[PDB]
Amino acid sequence: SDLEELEKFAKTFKQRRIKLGFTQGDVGLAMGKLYGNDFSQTTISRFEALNLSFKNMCKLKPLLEKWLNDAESKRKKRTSIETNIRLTLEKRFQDNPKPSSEEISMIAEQLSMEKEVVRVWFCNRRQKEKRIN
Amino acid sequence: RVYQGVRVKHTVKDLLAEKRSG
DNA sequence: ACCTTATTTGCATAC
DNA sequence: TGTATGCAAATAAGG
Repeated sequence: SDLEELEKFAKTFKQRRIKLGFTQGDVGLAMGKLYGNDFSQTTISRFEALNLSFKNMCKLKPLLEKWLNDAESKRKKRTSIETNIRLTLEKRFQDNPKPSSEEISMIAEQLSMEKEVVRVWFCNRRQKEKRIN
Repeated sequence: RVYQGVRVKHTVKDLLAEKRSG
């Protein structure tokens, strides 16, 4: 079984990590140093608990397997949005949930943010409003 | 009370439990 | 380019 | 201190 193979691998990976004294964050950083693709402590945690989708585990397994084999021998950084800035965006959302591209650019300029971050903030916020009904 | 953020759908953990149940 | 729906992924923090 | 997880920023793919 593919699912059972992922279960057994996650277990073997976790055991070897712990046997060597690595934290989850350590091994995520190690994978960036050695193979150029760092992952967060959060992701390592989810992988070891099988709290990722099937496709997602199948994607990461060969990367984690490179480190395990040694042990047995690209995305942009997540932008932090200040509380007062988030509240400014939220109050705008309440009366204009879908600003135009021009307005998005103006908001970014006024708030000293990147236009793409503001664009994506509104996209995600619309999706949230759907999720929470 | 409502979950605010995005959740993974169909984790391997859940799929394994679903398979082992039937 | 830039919306959509869907999903991956990481801060921040409570254990 | 290290791990789990709420919230959500970034990305994937179609139009």
